[PDB]
Amino acid sequence: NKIFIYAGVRNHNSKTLEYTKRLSSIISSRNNVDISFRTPFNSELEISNSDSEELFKKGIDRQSNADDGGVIKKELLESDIIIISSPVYLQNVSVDTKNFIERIGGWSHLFRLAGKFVVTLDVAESNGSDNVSEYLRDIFSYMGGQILHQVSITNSLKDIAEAQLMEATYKIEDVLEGKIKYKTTDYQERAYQTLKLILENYDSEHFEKMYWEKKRLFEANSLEEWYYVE
Amino acid sequence: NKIFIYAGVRNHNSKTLEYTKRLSSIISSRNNVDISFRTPFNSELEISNSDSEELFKKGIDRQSNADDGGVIKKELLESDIIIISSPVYLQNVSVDTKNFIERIGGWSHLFRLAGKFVVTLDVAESNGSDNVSEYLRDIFSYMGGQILHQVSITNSLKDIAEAQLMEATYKIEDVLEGKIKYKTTDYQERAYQTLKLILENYDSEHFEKMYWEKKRLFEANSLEEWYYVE
Ligand SMILES: Cc1cc2nc3c(=O)[nH]c(=O)nc-3n(C[C@H](O)[C@H](O)[C@H](O)COP(=O)(O)O)c2cc1C
Ligand SMILES: Cc1cc2nc3c(=O)[nH]c(=O)nc-3n(C[C@H](O)[C@H](O)[C@H](O)COP(=O)(O)O)c2cc1C
Repeated sequence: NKIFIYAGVRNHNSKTLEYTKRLSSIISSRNNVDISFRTPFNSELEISNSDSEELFKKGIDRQSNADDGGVIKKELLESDIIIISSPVYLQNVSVDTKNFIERIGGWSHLFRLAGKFVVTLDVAESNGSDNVSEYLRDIFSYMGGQILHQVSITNSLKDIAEAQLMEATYKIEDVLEGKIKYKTTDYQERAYQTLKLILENYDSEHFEKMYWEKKRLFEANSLEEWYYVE
Repeated sequence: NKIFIYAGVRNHNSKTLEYTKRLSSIISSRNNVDISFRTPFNSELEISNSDSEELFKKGIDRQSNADDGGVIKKELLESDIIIISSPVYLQNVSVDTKNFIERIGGWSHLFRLAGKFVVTLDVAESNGSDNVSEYLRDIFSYMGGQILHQVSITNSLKDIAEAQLMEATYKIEDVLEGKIKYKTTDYQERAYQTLKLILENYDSEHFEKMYWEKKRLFEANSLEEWYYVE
């Protein structure tokens, strides 16, 4: 299937990039897949400068058509699996990882990643791994993606890095083999019910509300039902 | 006194920028201070691309002298009070706020902000405020700065915004008046004692270790003692 990978790092000697490349190599060496590997080195994503009003109320995004933002969104929507990797810089995601996320912020309340499987990878010296994995988990999960697996590599436990990447590969293979099917979590279902109540009182011209109506997100008992019934 | 301000926002219609400009005006309208207001609109900070090895082990920074990073560091070290503001984008600091922080990542374990008073401001629509304020608090505090005050403005409670900004001003004025003196927290003392033990086994050629030696960070019983003594 199609696998989209993005590593948010600009350091030429990045260990995050190295491990991410290693992961990609393992997957393709064991499976016949179409991988799209993107980084700040081969993809240009200008820093997000959008305004809440235009972005959410009007659904306007002028940047994506000016750089690689557009093609990235297309590949994301066309992928079966998404792999996001980030270095741990000052106990937080890297600048490029944060920008990647802000560049798709418009999907924050649209569950556009519903049906996709997300794998996260973060690399640190010895701390901050948990805060980064948790932030990535929450963001992509909120967007509707299923967190298939998360990996945190640390120099402290570098000897298990290969084994950790191999374990991620096994999870991915279960998806490629059709052994794992998209399933929403309680956290996601609650987020769904919560957002619906808010968007229900929004103006009829509000882009997000119109999107929900057009996608029939309102006429559904749950997020999982919506996905499999619509 | 000298006050350094940085708003990490690239959105022309930013409410964060507007609220930060308001705080700046309030302060200068009641006090004689030297304010340096920087943002991505008047300052150039390339996205951080540093490598841990070179940055911490060798103390190499190849970007600061290439753009506005150098002058920003100088103003930070010369300032008495530091004000950092950030929009709340997907429950995290903005891309530019994250970059600002990474661009001074080299000071992570040097306590170079010891003696400075930090004020943070984050602006959100309705949520994610606490995660952003808590992150800024931890980062700047860990770097030695005293968190003088924190403000979280939300559209949900926009009616108290002015009052919130006035409260920040009073805190700042007490510093300018010389009422509040720099004092470390238990969080910082523990970080200090913890770092020392680590940098004690480091190679004699390690930049961070040599820095602590030259600054006499080793010959001290506590971080606060170190500050008022050395
Ligand atoms: C500005 C900067 C901040 C960093 N902060 C942390 C951190 O908070 N925790 C940690 O364990 N390692 C930290 N590191 C070390 C990296 O996590 C480590 O080098 C890892 O390999 C990821 O970075 P890389 O992809 O650039 O190699 C930092 C590195 C830099 C350059
Ligand atoms: C990409 C993007 C994601 C955002 N995420 C959040 C969020 O997580 N929580 C919230 O309450 N507001 C969120 N907002 C709304 C902003 O917090 C609000 O507009 C605030 O004024 C700060 O942004 P501004 O400085 O650009 O005005 C988001 C806005 C954008 C452009």
